[PDB]
Amino acid sequence: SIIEEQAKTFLDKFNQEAEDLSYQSALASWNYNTNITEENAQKMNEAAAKWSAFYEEQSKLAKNYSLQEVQNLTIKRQLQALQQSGSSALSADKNKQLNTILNTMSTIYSTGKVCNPKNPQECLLLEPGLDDIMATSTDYNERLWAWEGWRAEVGKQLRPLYEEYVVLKNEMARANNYEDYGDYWRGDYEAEGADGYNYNGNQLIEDVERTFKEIKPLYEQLHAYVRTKLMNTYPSYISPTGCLPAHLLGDMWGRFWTNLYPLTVPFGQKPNIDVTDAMVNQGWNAERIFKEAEKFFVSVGLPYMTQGFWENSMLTDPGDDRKVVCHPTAWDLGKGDFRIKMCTKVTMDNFLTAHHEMGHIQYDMAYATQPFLLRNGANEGFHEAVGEIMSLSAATPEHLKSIGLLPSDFQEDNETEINFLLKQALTIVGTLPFTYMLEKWRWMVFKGDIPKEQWMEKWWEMKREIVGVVEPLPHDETYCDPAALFHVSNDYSFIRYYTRTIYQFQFQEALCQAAKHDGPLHKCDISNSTEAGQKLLNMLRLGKSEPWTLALENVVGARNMDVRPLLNYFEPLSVWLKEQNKNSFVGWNTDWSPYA
Amino acid sequence: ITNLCPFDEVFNATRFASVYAWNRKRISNCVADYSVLYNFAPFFAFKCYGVSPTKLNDLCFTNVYADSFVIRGNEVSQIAPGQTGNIADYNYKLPDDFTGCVIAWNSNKLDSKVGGNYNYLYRLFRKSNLKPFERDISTEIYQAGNKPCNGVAGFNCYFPLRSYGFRPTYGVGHQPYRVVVLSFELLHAPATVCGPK
Ligand SMILES: *[C@@H]1O[C@H](CO)[C@@H](O)[C@H](O)[C@H]1NC(C)=O
Ligand SMILES: *[C@@H]1O[C@H](CO)[C@@H](O)[C@H](O)[C@H]1NC(C)=O
Ligand SMILES: *[C@@H]1O[C@H](CO)[C@@H](O)[C@H](O)[C@H]1NC(C)=O
Ligand SMILES: *[C@@H]1O[C@H](CO)[C@@H](O)[C@H](O)[C@H]1NC(C)=O
Ligand SMILES: *[C@@H]1O[C@H](CO)[C@@H](O)[C@H](O)[C@H]1NC(C)=O
Ligand SMILES: *[C@@H]1O[C@H](CO)[C@@H](O)[C@H](O)[C@H]1NC(C)=O
Ligand SMILES: [Zn+2]
Repeated sequence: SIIEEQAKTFLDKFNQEAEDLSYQSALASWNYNTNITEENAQKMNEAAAKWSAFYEEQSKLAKNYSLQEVQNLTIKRQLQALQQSGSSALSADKNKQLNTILNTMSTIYSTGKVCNPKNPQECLLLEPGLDDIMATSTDYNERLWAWEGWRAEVGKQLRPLYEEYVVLKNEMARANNYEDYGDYWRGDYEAEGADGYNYNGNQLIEDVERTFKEIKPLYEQLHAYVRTKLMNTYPSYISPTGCLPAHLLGDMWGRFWTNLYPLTVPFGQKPNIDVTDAMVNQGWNAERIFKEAEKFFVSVGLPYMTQGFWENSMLTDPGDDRKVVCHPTAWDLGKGDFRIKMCTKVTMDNFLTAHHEMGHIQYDMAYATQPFLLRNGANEGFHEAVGEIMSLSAATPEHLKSIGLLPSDFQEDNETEINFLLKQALTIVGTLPFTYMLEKWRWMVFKGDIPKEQWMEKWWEMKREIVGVVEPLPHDETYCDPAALFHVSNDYSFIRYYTRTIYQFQFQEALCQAAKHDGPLHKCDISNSTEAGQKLLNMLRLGKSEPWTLALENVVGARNMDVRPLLNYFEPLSVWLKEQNKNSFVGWNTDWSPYA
Repeated sequence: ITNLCPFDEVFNATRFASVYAWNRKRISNCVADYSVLYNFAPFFAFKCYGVSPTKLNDLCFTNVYADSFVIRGNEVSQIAPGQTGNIADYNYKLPDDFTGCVIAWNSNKLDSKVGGNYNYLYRLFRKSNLKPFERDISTEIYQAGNKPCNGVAGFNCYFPLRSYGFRPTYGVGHQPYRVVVLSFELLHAPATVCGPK
């Protein structure tokens, strides 16, 4: 056609002109982050500003090519990403109003203080003030007042802001031919292609529900075990056949159950596997840690690291008159520039984090030849799923025995395996119903099924049914409990943490059948296996050029998401839990309350 | 041995030309010493066609043409007979029946500055391809739509030349490269370029 050729020329010019601006912004950001100084900030901002302006023009100038007149799919995929305009679909006054609401919510969340009764002279902040109390203490009332103060001091100031936040965002969504803001988030999973490779945003709801109905029984068993273990430390505050109080889950919101390991350890006389002492004794530094990961990656048939990686990356804390941001990150600055920022210490957790980040770097290098606007992960869950499987494979007591950190005559008992699986369960399985419930509530609130006058009732009626958590004190319609979470009050999607967990295990299974592995799935090492690496690189090199269904099929063999590998991973623990819960009740009821 | 050819002011020049304005030098009436040529950099590319790579200094030709320019790293493969792309379609074309050598090496330490080197240009749009060994240095505005452009840039009206902007922290495939193409011709005339005796 005629429009297609013009679109091709326009995309050629855009690709030529966008790389330079994006690279300049990335370099400015890197220089600011690794070297904190006032005038290093201003330049950063300036760079970012220009980029925005450039984009904000092209997204308009690209709306003049009708999308239905373009027939070849790659051009359509590149043009659709450019045509999508977000907050620019509104007028100036409403955009300013939305921005001033968002800034106010973020500021309220950041600087919030809960003042302890009993001589209220020393008030505590959020990050190093209440996380310690809710992760280390074992006092009922001490946890109760910290839990209630955060909702009565920060949750009650975010209700009127949230109410109009919702109204503004629904109008912004309908300005882009949608139904609500929930549809705007669910449209990230849209896929268009051949017959059988298509995907809408309405099938995500059904897939999530279908997966949760299968995941539920294992969560019930773990729930029963944790309930019967928490009665030894809180005797009179827990019912044997009821729910669990909210402020007794080792976290401020109950998102993660890791901090319950000291109280729920199966066998306390057998310690976990730690190799820090061996690492310090033999003599190790950051460079050795980062080279023993490159060996792992080139074992399976993947490229070496670029020379510029070893010169332009900060792998240690400078330890001088220079201030740096100490948070691991992998940077893809563009134009063949790959870097890693990380303060490395000689510990096992850093040893695993190195693998996690080099997974991101290897993923980025695979699709560097793809055109711009098609140079990201297949969806918002593939990028961490690649990193996590490498960490899983590089921590088994057979890979450590090969690199020499364990004695050659080390035999593993069955008591340590149960402990390892329980620790993994407390952080993987215990966060899935929470995410499901939160996202379901937000979707219903956005679409209109939950009226404004019934918000907290639905909250603490869904939490007592889907999850199994009961509130300690009554909460009327003056509070806003969900707003007390970082992601809810900062415009962040939350379902990406649910899909990723489903994806990773699938990947692992497909990479353990190709490696010719015989045994339980939680003892799989994909090192010294070339077919596994080739099969993974079959998917790594696509990017967004193809629908994510084809990318999933290229590595797994199925066009959708399933939970069978996750249940296969946790099978010995399931058997042990069933054996250990004979004289106990599996389940809960929604009628018992601590306050009544 | 008293008339060595001037290959030293073709490889050791202090400033190379852009791809769309490639520089051509004609060499005739001298003795060619194709052995100092090996004394330079590791020569990322020393590939050549129709001529034995080790017995060049055995045959006589009537003219030797040297073409010099600077391209990117992932474009050297486009300097070859019978290839399609961007450099080989709008900038520099080699005939299918080619007899000569192609030499290409790295120049990151010389043609790359902090902030960007914007002195090197290449053509991005053209109405038709190039016949082999042809040059275009026009700067009229490319017209992509039915609307007549009328000497002004805008919608469906693009300036045909763009820049590289080399920086030292780029990858190998985006770093500067210097390319010299040697073309030997043998026409009906006395042969005047030969190797040392
Ligand atoms: C950090 O930034 C300052 C400018 O404020 C600069 O002078 C200094 O050289 C930078 N640090 C390094 C290691 O280059
Ligand atoms: C391009 O789009 C703008 C709106 O942003 C419009 O005013 C202009 O007429 C369009 N140009 C065309 C259709 O040639
Ligand atoms: C679509 O465009 C791409 C450009 O990346 C091209 O390679 C391809 O041949 C075109 N046609 C089809 C059917 O993909
Ligand atoms: C992988 O192959 C290397 C090379 O022989 C060998 O030393 C090593 O023990 C093998 N296994 C692992 C887990 O590295
Ligand atoms: C571990 O193996 C021993 C060896 O027979 C067995 O007696 C014990 O019951 C096993 N424990 C678990 C938790 O599997
Ligand atoms: C360029 O000059 C250097 C040193 O002057 C040396 O490599 C040689 O003389 C020249 N190289 C070539 C290929 O002529
Ligand atoms: Zn990560």
